[PDB]
Amino acid sequence: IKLFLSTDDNLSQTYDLSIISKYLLIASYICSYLEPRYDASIFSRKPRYLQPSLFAIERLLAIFQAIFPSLMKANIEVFQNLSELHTLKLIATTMNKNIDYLSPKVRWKVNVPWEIIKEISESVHFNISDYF
Amino acid sequence: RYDEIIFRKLGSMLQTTNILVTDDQYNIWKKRIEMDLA
Amino acid sequence: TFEGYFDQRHTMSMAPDVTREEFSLVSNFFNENFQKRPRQKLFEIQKKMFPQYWFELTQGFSLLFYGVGSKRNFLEEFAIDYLSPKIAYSQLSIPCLILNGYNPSCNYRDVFKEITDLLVPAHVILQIQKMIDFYKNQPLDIKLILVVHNLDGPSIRKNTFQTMLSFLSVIRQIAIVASTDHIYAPLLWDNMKAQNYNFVFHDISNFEPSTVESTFQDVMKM
Amino acid sequence: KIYPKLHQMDMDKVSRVYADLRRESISTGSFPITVRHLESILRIAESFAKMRLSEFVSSYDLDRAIKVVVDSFVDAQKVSVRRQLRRSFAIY
Repeated sequence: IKLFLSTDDNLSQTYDLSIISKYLLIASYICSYLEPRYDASIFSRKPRYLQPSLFAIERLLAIFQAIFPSLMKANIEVFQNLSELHTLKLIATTMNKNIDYLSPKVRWKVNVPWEIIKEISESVHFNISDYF
Repeated sequence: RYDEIIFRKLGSMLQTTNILVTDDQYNIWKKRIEMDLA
Repeated sequence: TFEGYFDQRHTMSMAPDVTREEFSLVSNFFNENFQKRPRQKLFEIQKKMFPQYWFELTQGFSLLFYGVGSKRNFLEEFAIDYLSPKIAYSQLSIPCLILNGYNPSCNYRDVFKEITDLLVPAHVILQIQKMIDFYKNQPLDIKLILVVHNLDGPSIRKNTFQTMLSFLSVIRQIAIVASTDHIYAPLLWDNMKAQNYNFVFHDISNFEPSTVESTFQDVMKM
Repeated sequence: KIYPKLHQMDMDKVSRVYADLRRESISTGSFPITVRHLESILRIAESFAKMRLSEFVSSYDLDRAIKVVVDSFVDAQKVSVRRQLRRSFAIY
C-alpha cells in the first residue's frame, strides 16, 4: 500500500546550519518580502506567492542584529556564515559573470521558500508568522 | 598606561595574562603584612 | 546601533575647482609634516612583533594585515629586511614575490607564470594539484615568500583569482602575507577558503596615507 | 470591617518597578503610565491583603500586586517589542 501512496520520484534537519547561520537566513526573508517602509515601524522602539524582491546588504545586517538574542556585532564568523549561504546558494545575487561581492551595484535576494523557513524558525523559537 | 593597551589591541603575546595576581598587588599584600609582622 | 539605520539642490560646482597638480601639492606636504612622529613612534613599537610574525609564519599560519591606513610600506620592511634574511641565515637568499592588487591591470595568469618557474621543476588549478602532490614528500622548508598587497583589489576581488591564491597556502613551503582595506573583506571567504588560507589576524591600523594606490584612480572625476 | 495598613519596607521593590515601567514606555506607543498607574499597585495590594482579612500589607501582598500590574503593561505591546520586555522584567 505504502508504495502507491507516495510517488517516490523524490531523490531521497534538512539543512545543517549554525546558530549564526539560522538567524542570517531568517533576517533575509524579511528583507525580500517586507517593504522598506515597515522596517522602522516594526523593529524600532520609536505576498507569500510573489517572487522575492532585492535588498541591500546593510538592510540584512541591521535586521539580523535587531532580532538576534547585548549587541551581537559583526565579527568574521557572521560574514563567514553569510558567504557560505551564497556558496550554498540559499541566497542569490544580481550577477552571473565574474562575481565580485564588493562591487556596490550588486544586490541580494532570498532563494529559500516559505515552507523551509517555517521549520527553521521552529528550532529557533522565533515567531515569524506574527510579522505578516 | 599605553603600552598594555596597544599590546592588547594588537593581540600581542608580550602583554601579560591576568590569571595570576599582579606583581604590584601581591607586593602590596606582602608589604602591608610584613610591616605588621614584626 | 541598528536603530541608527532605521532612523534614516547643491552641486560640486559651487565649490572652488582645484586642478590635478594642485591636489598633489597639499596632500604631499601634510602627509609628511602632519602626524609625523607619533605614527613613526607607533611603527617602531610595532616592529617588536616581528619574532611573533616570524614564528607564526613558520608554523604554517598566513598573516592578514588589516586596519585604517596604507600597509604597503609595512609589508615591504617585514618581508625584505626581517623575514627573508633570517630564514636563510637560520635554516642553513629566499626569493620574495610581490603582487600588487591596487593595480586594476593585474592578471592572474601572468602571476602564475612566476610561480611555476620559481617552484615547479620543468587549467591553472590542475598544475596546482601537481604541486601539492610534489611538496608532500619535500622537506618542510620555506622556499618562496609571497606578499599579496590589497587582497581586496579590483582585479583581485574576483572569485577565480581568490580561488587561485587560496589553494597555494595548502603547500607548507610557501609563506603568504596579505593586506586588505575593505570593511566587508571577510565576506569574500567562506569555510572552503578560510580553511585553506589558514589566516592569523592582526589589526595593523596605522593611518598611513595611500599615495601609491591613489595613483590608479583619478580624483578629478569626483 | 477590614482596612489593612502599610509599612514602608518594600519601598525599593515598588519604586524601582515604577521607574522601570516608565523607562520602557518613554518611546513606545503604550499605556499612559503615570502616578495614577502606580497607585493601582498599592491599591490592588490592599485588595489582596483585604482578601486575607489581615490588617497589614505584607511583602507577599505586593508580590501578587506587582506581578498583576507589570504583566498588564507587558501584554499590551506590539509583537516585536513584547518578547524583549518579557525578559527585561523577569526580576518581577
